[PDB]
Amino acid sequence: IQMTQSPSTLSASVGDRVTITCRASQRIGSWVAWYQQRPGKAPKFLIYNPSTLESGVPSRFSASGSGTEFTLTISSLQPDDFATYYCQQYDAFGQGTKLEIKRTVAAPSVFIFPPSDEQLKSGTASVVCLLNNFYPREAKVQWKVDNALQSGNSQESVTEQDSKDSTYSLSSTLTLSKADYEKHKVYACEVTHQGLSSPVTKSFNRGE
Amino acid sequence: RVQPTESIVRFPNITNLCPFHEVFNATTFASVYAWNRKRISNCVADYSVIYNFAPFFAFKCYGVSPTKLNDLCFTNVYADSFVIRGNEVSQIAPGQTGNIADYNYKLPDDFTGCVIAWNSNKLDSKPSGNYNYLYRFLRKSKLKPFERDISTEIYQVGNKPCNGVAGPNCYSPLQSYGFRPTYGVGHQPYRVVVLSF
Amino acid sequence: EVQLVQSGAEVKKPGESLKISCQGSGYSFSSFWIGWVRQMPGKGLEWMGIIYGGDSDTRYSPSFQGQVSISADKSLSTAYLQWSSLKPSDTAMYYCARTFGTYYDNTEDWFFDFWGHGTLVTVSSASTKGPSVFPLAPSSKSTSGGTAALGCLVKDYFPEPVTVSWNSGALTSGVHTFPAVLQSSGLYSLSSVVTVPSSSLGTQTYICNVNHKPSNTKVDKKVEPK
Ligand SMILES: *[C@@H]1O[C@H](CO)[C@@H](O)[C@H](O)[C@H]1NC(C)=O
Repeated sequence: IQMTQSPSTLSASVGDRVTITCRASQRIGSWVAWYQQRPGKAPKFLIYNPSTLESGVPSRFSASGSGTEFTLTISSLQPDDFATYYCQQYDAFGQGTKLEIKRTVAAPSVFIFPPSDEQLKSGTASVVCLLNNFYPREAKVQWKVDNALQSGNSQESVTEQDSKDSTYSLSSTLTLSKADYEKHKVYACEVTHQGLSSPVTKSFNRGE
Repeated sequence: RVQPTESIVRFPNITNLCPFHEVFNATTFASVYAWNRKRISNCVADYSVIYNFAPFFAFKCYGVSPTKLNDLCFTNVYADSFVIRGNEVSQIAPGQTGNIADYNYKLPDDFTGCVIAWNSNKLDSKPSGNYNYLYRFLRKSKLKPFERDISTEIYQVGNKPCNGVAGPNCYSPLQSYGFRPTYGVGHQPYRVVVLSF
Repeated sequence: EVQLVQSGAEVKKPGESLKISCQGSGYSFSSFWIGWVRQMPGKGLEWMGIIYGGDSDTRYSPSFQGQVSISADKSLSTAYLQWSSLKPSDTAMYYCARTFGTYYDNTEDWFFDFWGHGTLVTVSSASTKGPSVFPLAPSSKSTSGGTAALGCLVKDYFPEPVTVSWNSGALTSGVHTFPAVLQSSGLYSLSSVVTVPSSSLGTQTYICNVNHKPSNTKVDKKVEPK
């Protein structure tokens, strides 16, 4: 049994209705289990059967299900409802559907930093490229060393979406040695974003 | 006065083992109003097959020792299987009064044999309730020993006539247990096998 | 209230053995199943196996049979997950949870209604190493949008975590402490940046504070402009 969640990432605002879908490979029973996982927290069980939660307090979450297709619907979203959702029956967990808040597309303020002299005294070199306050998380960073594209030595770190202005930040680290830093001159950061029509490049040369 | 010099044992020369294993690990046990009776005959009764099962809530034998059952021969062996609650296990005994003894499963006063009951919450509970197990709680008279009543006729409790429709004073005699894992051990499902010799 | 309490975080060498407890309270332990769920970092939930609390009836996943052993002690009302030989692919968050479903029907009600808080198991051939902190200085060409950016780079430490503050907790606006990445040396790296006004560089001193608790290292680096 394999369980596949049909949106991988959905965008919504505070106070809407969100429908997410989980489909099984073979035919299973009437309902599936739904879980909500905030980042850094344990998963919290939401619903299996809607007749079980028929207390005096009405339920925010609703669920429907055929033998293959299953559906979790959130009628109103709080800011605590933007998390990763999982479907499960017995031993098959679906891959998670992540809800992000939706806002206007913001351009990233690109910065580049030179590697420090103390790391060059240690023996390595780290050139980092900062991307601040961009709303769609798809952003591509290419490291060009002396106008030649490098790969396999760059690591990216993306923060979570902010609680105040609901944007993202990325940090790309290019790791070289001391001799590989002193061999070449031009270092550039090519950033592809949806909010920028042209690729904005902030660059520095060795020394200066 | 003259002492015996030898001891001889003459049993019949059969090697078939009795199917106590098929009684004790059946996937579905019966309800107590419609309990299952299996006749055990023409086999070798090894009672150590019972001992490699679960730690029993009750292994109470009446008229016989439990450690001497491998030394005896029996005429008619019956195995009666059903599912009850945990606070009705003592009601499967001679000389008892209640709902299981009076209306579902009655043991005689001159009963010989064993009553073996073990907890089966893992097999016969659902979190919303297991409604496949029923008991009779309304009947005009008490049961005779080993009398099965599987009737579903609509019972009248008032002076009005009743015409098969459960209305004002008309009730079905079969009530469900509704077994849950959140219950206590007196309301959890227990599987009972009664061996009658 | 039904509560599940797990053991603490574990840092192990590869080849060692580990046993993890899950203690249940507020419910009858012998009437319910306890299951184990792993989560690799950045990944989803994976079902490992369940045990029944009454007679230790254990079912494993086919991707976890023989790799782990699941036991239970009903007198202490607890369950255990145990490795024989630890591998570096066992670095995960492990959750114990309570479940109950139909025995001969896998498609009926096998849901985890109550969850433990999780234990974090990291396996690496690496020792408790303090971090090196490098300043990430602004420039005259960094005046973009009327504001500047400066930060600190926290490199080559083991294990997690590192707490980074700015100006002893004063500047808590525009700070972005990035999530840590694992390098190809068994050591972690992090960046902690702030966005400052460009005219407030000379008037205000910007010192970042880096604390790494398993090596007891508290290092303070002032970020001068360049
Ligand atoms: C087994 O018992 C039968 C009588 O029931 C007898 O005829 C037969 O010879 C016996 N066989 C052996 C091997 O003793």
